[PDB]
Amino acid sequence: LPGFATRAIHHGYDPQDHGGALVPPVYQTATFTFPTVSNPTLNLLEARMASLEGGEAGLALASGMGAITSTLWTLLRPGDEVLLGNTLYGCTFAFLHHGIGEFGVKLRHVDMADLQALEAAMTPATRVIYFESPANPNMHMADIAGVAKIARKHGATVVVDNTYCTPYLQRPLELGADLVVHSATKYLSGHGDITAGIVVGSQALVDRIRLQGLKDMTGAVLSPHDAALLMRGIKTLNLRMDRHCANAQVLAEFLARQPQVELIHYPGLASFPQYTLARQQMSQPGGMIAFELKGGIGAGRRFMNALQLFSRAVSLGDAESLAQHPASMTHSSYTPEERAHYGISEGLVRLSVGLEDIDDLLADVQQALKASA
Amino acid sequence: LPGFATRAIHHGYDPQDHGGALVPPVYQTATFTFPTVEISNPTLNLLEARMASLEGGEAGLALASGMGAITSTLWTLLRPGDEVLLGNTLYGCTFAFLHHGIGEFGVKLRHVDMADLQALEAAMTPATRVIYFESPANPNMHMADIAGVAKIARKHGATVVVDNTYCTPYLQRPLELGADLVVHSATKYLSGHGDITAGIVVGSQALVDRIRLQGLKDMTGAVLSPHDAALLMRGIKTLNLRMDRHCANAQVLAEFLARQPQVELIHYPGLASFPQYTLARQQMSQPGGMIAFELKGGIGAGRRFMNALQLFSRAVSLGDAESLAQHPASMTHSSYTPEERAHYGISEGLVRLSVGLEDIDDLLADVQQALKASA
Amino acid sequence: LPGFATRAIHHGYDPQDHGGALVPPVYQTATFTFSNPTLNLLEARMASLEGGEAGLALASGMGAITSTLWTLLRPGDEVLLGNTLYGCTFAFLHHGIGEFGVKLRHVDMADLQALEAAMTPATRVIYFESPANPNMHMADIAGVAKIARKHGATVVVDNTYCTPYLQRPLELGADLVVHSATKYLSGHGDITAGIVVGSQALVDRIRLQGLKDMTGAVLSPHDAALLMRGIKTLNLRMDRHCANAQVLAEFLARQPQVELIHYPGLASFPQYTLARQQMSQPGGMIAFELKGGIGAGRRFMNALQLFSRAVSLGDAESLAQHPASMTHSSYTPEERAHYGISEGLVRLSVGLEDIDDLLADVQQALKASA
Amino acid sequence: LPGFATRAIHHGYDPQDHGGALVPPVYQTATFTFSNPTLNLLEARMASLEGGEAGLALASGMGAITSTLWTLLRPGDEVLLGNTLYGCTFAFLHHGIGEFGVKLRHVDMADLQALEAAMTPATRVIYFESPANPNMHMADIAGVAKIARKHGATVVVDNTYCTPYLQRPLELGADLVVHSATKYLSGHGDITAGIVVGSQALVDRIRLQGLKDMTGAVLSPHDAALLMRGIKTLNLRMDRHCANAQVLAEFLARQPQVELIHYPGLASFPQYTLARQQMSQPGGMIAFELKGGIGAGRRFMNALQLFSRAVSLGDAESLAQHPASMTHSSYTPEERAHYGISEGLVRLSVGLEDIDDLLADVQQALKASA
Repeated sequence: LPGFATRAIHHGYDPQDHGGALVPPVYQTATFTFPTVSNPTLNLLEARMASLEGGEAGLALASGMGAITSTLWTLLRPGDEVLLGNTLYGCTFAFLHHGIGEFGVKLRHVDMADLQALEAAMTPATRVIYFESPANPNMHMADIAGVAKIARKHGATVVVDNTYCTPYLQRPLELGADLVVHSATKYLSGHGDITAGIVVGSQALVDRIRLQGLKDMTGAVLSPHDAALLMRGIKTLNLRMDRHCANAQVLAEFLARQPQVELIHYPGLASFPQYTLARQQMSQPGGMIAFELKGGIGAGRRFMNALQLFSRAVSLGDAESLAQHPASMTHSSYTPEERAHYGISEGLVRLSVGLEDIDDLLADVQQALKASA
Repeated sequence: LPGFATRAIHHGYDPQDHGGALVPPVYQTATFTFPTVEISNPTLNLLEARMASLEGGEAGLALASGMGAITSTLWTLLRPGDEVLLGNTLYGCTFAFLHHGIGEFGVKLRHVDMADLQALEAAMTPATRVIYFESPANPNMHMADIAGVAKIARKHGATVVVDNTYCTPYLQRPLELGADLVVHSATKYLSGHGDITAGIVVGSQALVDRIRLQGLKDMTGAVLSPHDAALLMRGIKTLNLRMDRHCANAQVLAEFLARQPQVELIHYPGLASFPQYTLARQQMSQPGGMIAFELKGGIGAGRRFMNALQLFSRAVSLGDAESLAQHPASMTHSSYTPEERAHYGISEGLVRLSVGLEDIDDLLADVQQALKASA
Repeated sequence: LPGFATRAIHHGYDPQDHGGALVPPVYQTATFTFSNPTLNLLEARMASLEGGEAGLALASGMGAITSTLWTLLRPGDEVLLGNTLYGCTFAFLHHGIGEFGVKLRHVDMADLQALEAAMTPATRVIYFESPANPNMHMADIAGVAKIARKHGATVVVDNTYCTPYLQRPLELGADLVVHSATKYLSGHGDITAGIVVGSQALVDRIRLQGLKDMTGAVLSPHDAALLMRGIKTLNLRMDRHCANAQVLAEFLARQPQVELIHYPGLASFPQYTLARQQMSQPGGMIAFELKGGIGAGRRFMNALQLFSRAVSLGDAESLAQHPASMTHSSYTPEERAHYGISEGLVRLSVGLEDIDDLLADVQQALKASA
Repeated sequence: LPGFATRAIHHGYDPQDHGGALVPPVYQTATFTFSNPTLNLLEARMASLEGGEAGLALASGMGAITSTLWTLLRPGDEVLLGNTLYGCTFAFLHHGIGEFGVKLRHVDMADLQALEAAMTPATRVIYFESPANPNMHMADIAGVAKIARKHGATVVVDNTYCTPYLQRPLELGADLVVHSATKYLSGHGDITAGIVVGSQALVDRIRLQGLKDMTGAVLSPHDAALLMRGIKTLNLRMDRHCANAQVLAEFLARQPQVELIHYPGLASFPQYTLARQQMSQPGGMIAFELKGGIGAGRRFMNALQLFSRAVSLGDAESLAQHPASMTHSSYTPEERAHYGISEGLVRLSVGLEDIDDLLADVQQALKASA
């Protein structure tokens, strides 16, 4: 089998099939005609992501939320139950609790790392088990293989949001997951210029999602133009993730030596709670770092406002380094003790480590750390 | 208030606000940063404001597709126990969404003739939350009395949603007739060049805000690409000129078909024989570019007609510069059987034409030639 | 033979040969393995519209002009030009190729006697625009062509003002036609592009020499696709530009503040007859002169609220310029007239917006001036 | 000063100035009302990477080269050229500007004594590539710059092969640098573009003369945006290109079918020392000569399954070419020799694919070349 990098560049395409074009032409057309009485650009992206993820088929959508909703609207119906990881991406949480959850679908959050508890929460109604790994809060890891075994016993469908790792660092399908969902807007695109989502899994499941969730319940159609840009980004996925991870590791070790830092959440540190599990499922620790300042919410606010290279934003996986402090940002409306509920610390700061020179990033952080004193 | 053409070209944008750029720059960025610890795309926002102006509404919302607009709207407005009244015939995928989608999540569905104001009111219940229909409706251009149902909906407290794809704001403005919301498959006439897929919702700020923050944000994620939104605005700049041409060509072709021996019946709002001729002229400033007619030869003449076309393309879509034609019996519903189609109001010889922008003489010759071949 | 509108939409493309795609896929690729189909389609379609054998697509109007002349001329060669030319074209001939041993001479392309007297054995090319930027000055294309053949010179006409929809120089004897597709062809002011249409022999030479080696004015497939998109409504847009322009022109002709009007659609137009012989419609460009001179023109411009103050034309948006206070803010009354640039000359690129809105803007500005 | 990668991603742009947009909006507009921002950002960024004062963006590498030379030269002037040049550049000089009174002379830019001896009061420009396509022949940039400075000649270096990440001629004395951004800068083979970087004085002249009036090789803003996108991973891509090429070069050097191999990264490379003095890494291009001559080459090329048979380089996909049976197929064996092109010469633009896959393809094709 050709290597990952080779497939990310060539899988599913032969220039001789399109007039010798080295780069596939963009099928920016809404409709196709018939000689007598699917979009190729999108089909290539899908086959390529399926190949990288180690799955039978792929589906491309307008956004990560488009992929999540199309998938869940397809697999769930009133009466069905869905077990969820204890923490989820903001909009995913809203979708479940304020969306499909208000339509007769039962929801329940369980620690996906606690196989005992998971086995206990299972019921004959449990139709889907959905979670992210690592999870948005403090990189909580889930035992994918362990969860898949239980799910396989009860006949439940396992859906894993693999946004953070990408197929390059983790492949849940190879660990038992039935479906993998991605916000391709992040690492896959890698350049923060498109919004897109991806679904990969068995031909049977993906066909259903395509013809039901996407076609009829969301209409989250991805533009061929953006699909092309996404494939452009995927061509450097391995190289970009290597740098993201190498930069993050150095930055994490630097932060671990800071007096002002109380706690550090990074899979690459030996003191990481689930260090062993992470290494079992991930080939590299990732480009995301979560940490807490001893000064609480005030220290985080000052740290954030002093950053000059890092950007204050909510996304991740871009060439540019990004930082966010939920306490004084996304969750600024949530009162102190109230904020703690969602697991958000008052001094919790999350960094999406970019591709810029590491010493420049270390210098920005060092400089900002001084301003949060 | 400036004229329609003027607003379709200028509304919401002043070059002086973006370094003098005559054409607004495309914000192809997924994220925006903040200067301090304490989010909408300018390209989509312009598109939305412009469509709101054209439709005469308070606010607009842009989505990845027409279905994205329809699903985001309905997922927002409906919850189990709610009832939605539907026009008797709907777009294939919309019907599917309703009966195999949201309808399977506890929402009650009921089809009613939206042209029959008495029947519609008779179907109103305290659970009725939404009234949804297309006008004209896909099958045979059946019209709905928009102002009429709007009055009823107002007396019973239901939200009126009209799919205005076929007419576009240039030919019909439901919001001005009393509708609360209008949805569009911008993929059709608005884009006008068949190169993008997009949807639009226009209505009150209250309703659109909810759809944006609920349906779109959490339930569909049908986000429109800034690149496509820019192309959509490019297409809208010639909307009046294109619709004028689509209609002029369609009227000519319609009057032609009405004189052909192979044609059994014709459904075109512009012909005096159209059953709802009077209602149509009251809601539409022009008869449209869509023609539906039936061949006497049945499903055989249809297939023959379709295969003989040289200029018109055999495809399932409409509103493109290129003329398109389709025969449901031998295309979209071919799988089904005569009875099946009969039930859905689809005759064996029903052919639908989306009259394009090419030379009418070339169009007439293509249809003439294909009609002869339908023998 | 399909009509113009039909060809502008279908010529050279059949979905069957591209997986059924109604709209041709965009070949955004720098190279191929073992000519770009998107550019070829655009070229083939433009050739059909202009009625020529071959077409060539370039990065800009200037790319088309330079690539053409760089190919056809060499030191010692002589080129005859119309008395007036687009600013950058003038700069190119006099400050560019004219500085590499190529001889230049301007002649009134409407005065056949003068053109024949200006012809020499060294005359290799005859280049001009028609109508000509200044005040719509027309050139007798068929007439200049007859002289060119007799002498064996190549006739190149810049046809961006009319577009193949209103005028086709090739059918009047021209050998090559050049366009700033940036204008009316695109029609939406979002791309910069150039087009050359002519015989296969001439175009092949320009492609392989001027473009490939001397300018590198390569058009992006993305922009070529947008250009074809614009071309699909060319007939409709030009119809409206002309209809709007005629109304505005007749209006200006009744206003006291206006001393003179330059519009082919008015019977008073000096070359009315010739114009109607080469152009199917009078066009969407209007040039007129205010009585108040540069001061009035300046007041007129600053008062405009719908028309935009910019230098370009052929856009959906109406545009206006006053050379004396804009492109020629420099100079003085002398040099101005030295180039036929009246102190009160205002040029309008009449857009597609509602004629009532356009009239209101012009009326208000007209009052504002004076 | 921030590092190269940091500048490749951030230089010249601050989100705050554009509504907080992380990625700068694309100014896809032909005109402005009362200098394209997208093009300006690309230019300022390229200038920073190359360590120059200003940059200019054009439609293609040839647009950059022609705009540059058309501006700096005039009849009577002389230009000294490296011995071997890119195909189209050679054609531009000999069949283009060289036919307009400009004197041309080829000199080995590695031989400083010959260079000095070739200097004349008429020498206005010294143009060359380094490495030079053929066999990666290097030029002593600082050496030639010192000479040009003494005589007052402008030094222009085509730096596309190395990119600013591996070599910065400006820092070595060159006055101007040109790039076919279509290659490594873009890195994904989907756009055609050129870049010129140098002093504000030289770049201003090239923009207002060469480009504006003599070539019109304008770059599409959409393409400039894609180019900036590619530049954000330049360092990462070049590191991989170089790593893969080194391994492939060392492999090829040990193969029986290989008679001569040209890769700057091999200790035995003739100008190994000079190369390392100017380039931070040996590059992703490899040229080698097969023993079986033209027949072996054609055999080798047809057997390739991963490498694509094409004429270009700097793409994520590996590309290979055999001049004798491809671009130079029409010449005679002697004519090719005259240009330093062996009948068995094969050039490889090593891509980003997995090295083990690249090795297997080359190995397998090597056996078939027999």
